[PDB]
Amino acid sequence: SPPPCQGPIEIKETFKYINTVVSCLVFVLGIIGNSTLLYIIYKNKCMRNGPNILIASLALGDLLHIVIAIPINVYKLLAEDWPFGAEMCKLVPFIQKASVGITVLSLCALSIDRYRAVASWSRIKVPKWTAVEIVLIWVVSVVLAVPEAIGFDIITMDYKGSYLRICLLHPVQKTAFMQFYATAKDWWLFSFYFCLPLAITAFFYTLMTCEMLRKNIFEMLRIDEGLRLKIYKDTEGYYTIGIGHLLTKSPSLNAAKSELDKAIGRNTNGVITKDEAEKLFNQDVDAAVRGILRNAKLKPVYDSLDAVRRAALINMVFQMGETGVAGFTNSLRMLQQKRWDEAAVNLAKSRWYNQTPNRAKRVITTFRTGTWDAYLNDHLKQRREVAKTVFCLVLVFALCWLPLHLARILKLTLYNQNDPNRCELLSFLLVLDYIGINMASLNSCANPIALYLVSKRFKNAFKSALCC
Amino acid sequence: CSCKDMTDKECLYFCHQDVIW
Repeated sequence: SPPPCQGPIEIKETFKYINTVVSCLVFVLGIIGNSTLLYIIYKNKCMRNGPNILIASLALGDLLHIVIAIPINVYKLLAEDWPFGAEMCKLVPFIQKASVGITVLSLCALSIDRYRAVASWSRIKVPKWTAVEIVLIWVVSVVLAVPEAIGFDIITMDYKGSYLRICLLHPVQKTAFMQFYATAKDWWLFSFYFCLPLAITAFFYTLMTCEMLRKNIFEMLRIDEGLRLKIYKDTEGYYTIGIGHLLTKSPSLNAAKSELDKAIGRNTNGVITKDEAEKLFNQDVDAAVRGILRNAKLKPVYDSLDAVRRAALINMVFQMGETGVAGFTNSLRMLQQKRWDEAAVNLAKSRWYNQTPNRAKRVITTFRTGTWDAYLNDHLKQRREVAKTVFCLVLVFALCWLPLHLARILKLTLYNQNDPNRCELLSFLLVLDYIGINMASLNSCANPIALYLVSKRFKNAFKSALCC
Repeated sequence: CSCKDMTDKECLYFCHQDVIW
């Protein structure tokens, strides 16, 4: 019923050579990297307890994935006919997808653990239940990768004059569930093993970054302004509370209690909590941000800046009126053009600097360096570093595993049995699959190295680890 | 890989040459 091809199924020898080189390099480098990670974790008995066990599980998944995926695909590219038997035809995809699941789940859980270790307002602590979590990860991985070991089989055929022994997921199946699995395996993999953890870790990372922004601006304004839980009359002669939250310009302390209760949602009697002050400060921050974007003098400057410099500008808009910050047309010009040091020297000459030198110096340092170094302590900074490293790792994953999934999706979406010259697309997909294997093994190889990349602790570990 | 049915020999030869995934 389907006509044959005038064009053959072929792979150019140039791609064969270059891809074998790439695959061999990836294999050796990944073996070495994951083995060294495991060795330094094994010799590190003091840090054996902690989140290091998730690194151990991730490296184990990486090493297993490399060991199973690289040589068999090298052989499939070279010998183009395999003698290992239906035992291996069922065994290989099983362990392969099990290792894929181990890697995915362990990396996602590491990123979630890093979101947990940085945040506040948490539980008691991580200590013990994460090992049961490792058992769950490996068990769910092995269970999910079972339809692979059930549906694969070896078939033979006489093709254009040759007796071929093909190992594949059988296009016809005994179970009705296995038929649906053969139909939608690529969709299942693309959703669960790629889209799901990518989106979950992206949600967690966005949550973490917003939480960090709020807590850091709270720390900054606490240091610069001051935290008072009881009503007081500020310098300009008006009642306020919290972190400089004006209640009313009218001289009635009772009419100020009225507005305070109207804001907090309870009978306060002029006294609030540290966390209620934090919620009110978040409300004030959001109100300032919304007002700034309605000021044509301040809106493009705000839209130009990053998060930390936005927070410094919000600090300034807290201290002085919105029009007061609008009165800095020169320094705002320099900040919008990202001329940091010149804006610093121009702000250090203002009246605002001379009246409030401490706050001015810290805000100007924030503008120049673009960091929270003036306010926060080093524990928070190391936590941020580690979290951002793990997130960059999930990004490396999401970009390395995309081509293989996309090649499978293209095979599912564009193949038409009736086309005579479809074998062009077939050879194309062959090259794409042999490239996607390399990309996946490259991610699972660079996990330890890319962890070394943007983390000082793992840079030190990579420096020290040598022979044994 | 897989194919829709066994009637297509070209996709079978593909999965003979294809990677194992």
